[PDB]
Amino acid sequence: YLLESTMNEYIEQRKPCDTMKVGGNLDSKGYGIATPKGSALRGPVNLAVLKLSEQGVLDKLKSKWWYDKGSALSLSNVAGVFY
Amino acid sequence: YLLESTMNEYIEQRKPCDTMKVGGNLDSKGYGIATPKGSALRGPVNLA
Amino acid sequence: TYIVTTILEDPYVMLKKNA
Amino acid sequence: STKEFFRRSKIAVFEKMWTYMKSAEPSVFVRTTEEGMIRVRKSKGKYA
Repeated sequence: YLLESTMNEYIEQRKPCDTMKVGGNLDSKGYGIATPKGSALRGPVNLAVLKLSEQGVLDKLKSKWWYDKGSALSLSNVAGVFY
Repeated sequence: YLLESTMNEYIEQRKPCDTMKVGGNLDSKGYGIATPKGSALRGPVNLA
Repeated sequence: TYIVTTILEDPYVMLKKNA
Repeated sequence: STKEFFRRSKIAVFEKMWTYMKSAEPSVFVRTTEEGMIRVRKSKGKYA
C-alpha cells in the first residue's frame, strides 16, 4: 500500500503490527488547514497554526497520538533425511 | 562522506561505481537562485 | 457556529468507544 | 502513591509503563506489599 508516512508509521505500530514501512519517503510535503478562497477565517487560522507550532502544541499532539500508541530444531527442518 | 543527496545520487550512478548512499536523508532543503539583497532581479528570477 | 468539515481517519478523527 | 505517581506521570518512559500496567492481564497490581513480595518470590523471577 502506498500511503502517507504519518498514517504508515501509526499503523506499523498498532497491533497486530503485521505491517512494516519499507524504504524511505518518495517525496516531502505537509498538511495544511484549508479555508474557502476569500474566507474571513484565512488570517486568524494561519496565525493560530503559527502560534500552535511555535508553542510546541503540534509536536506534543503528534507525540501523544503517534509514539504513545506503540528455538529447538523440529521435525519440519530435518524431515528431508527421514524421507 | 556527508554530502547532498543530489550529488551523492549522481556520483553513485557513475563509474567507478564503488560508492553508495546509506540510509535516508538527514534533513530536507533545496537550492535557490540567489541575488544581492535589494536586487531588482529577485522578482523576475522567481517568476522565471 | 459554522461547520469544520472533516474525515474519519486514525489517529486524526475517531469515534469514541460507545460513541 | 506509586500507582498514583505512574498514573499521573507525563515522562515518556513512565507514561509507557502506565499504559502497559493499566491494560496488563492478569492484573499486575497487588493489594499489599507482602502480596507483591510473595508474588516476586513465587513468580520464579518473572515478576518485577
